[PDB]
Amino acid sequence: MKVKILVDSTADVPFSWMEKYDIDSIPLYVVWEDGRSEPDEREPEEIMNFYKRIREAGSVPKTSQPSVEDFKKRYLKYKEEDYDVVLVLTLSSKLSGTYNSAVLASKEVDIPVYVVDTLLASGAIPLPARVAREMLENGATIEEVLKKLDERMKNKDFKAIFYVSNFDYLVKGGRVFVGNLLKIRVCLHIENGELIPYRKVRGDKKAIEALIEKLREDTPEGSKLRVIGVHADNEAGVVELLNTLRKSYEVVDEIISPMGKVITTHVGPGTVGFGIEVLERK
Ligand SMILES: CCCCCCCCCCCCCCCC(=O)O
Repeated sequence: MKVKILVDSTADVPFSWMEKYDIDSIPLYVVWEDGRSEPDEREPEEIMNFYKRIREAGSVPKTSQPSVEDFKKRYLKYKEEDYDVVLVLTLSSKLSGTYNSAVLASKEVDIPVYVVDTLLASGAIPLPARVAREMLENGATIEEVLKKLDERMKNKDFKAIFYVSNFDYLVKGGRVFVGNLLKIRVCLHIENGELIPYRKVRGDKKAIEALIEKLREDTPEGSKLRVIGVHADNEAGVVELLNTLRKSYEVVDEIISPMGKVITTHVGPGTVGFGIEVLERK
């Protein structure tokens, strides 16, 4: 039994994991005020170009999910490449119709497609994808994978925690009060598939502390973690966050992933966060 794993571009999947865990990325779309559209392709150069253009732009674009057809075409491509099963992990059904499209597309094809509503977004989504791969590489059934993801998600073993410096992007995006102050950072997490601002602080150092204190609300210091650090063109930022994370957690694996066009569009450049997988709570 051979299984393809598909995430959407809002998963901000690390480049190397695509080949390494056989995970593909399906683009969502970015639509600028003038009617120009671009896809969110997981390619380092394209993501970099976009960073340059959005820092510069006169406007902030909007985003749309992939169509049912975009999903159908991928599913069928996997079929003709002799996969037996497609496993799809999408961002929260509460943030996007991506899950809806993916599910509708599954009804128009022969090949069994299992669609999982992760109730997450960005660097948290690949964490359950990796785990699905590892347990398929150890002989598990699809049924066994889906049951385990559900248990772990319901234990809140996958978390998404981040800060932005300019809240207006999220507000324009529609998925989330906070006003304006010099050096403000707004801290958010995802809880039950929704975006929740939980703290306003000033400057990176306090913001970093706030993210880690939120994690600490249900995961004691010294727990075993795996982590994807995410950033919208702010490498130094995510690097400090990860360093600070190590002072109080056993990080058994980490990698950095730049946030794609869609996530960036909503969070704004400068953003820093992490997707966290708890392996073992102390
Ligand atoms: C892992 C930590 C970082 C988490 C960042 C999550 C930011 C989510 C922002 C909302 C994204 C909305 C995407 C909508 C896509 C669509 O148009 O259907």
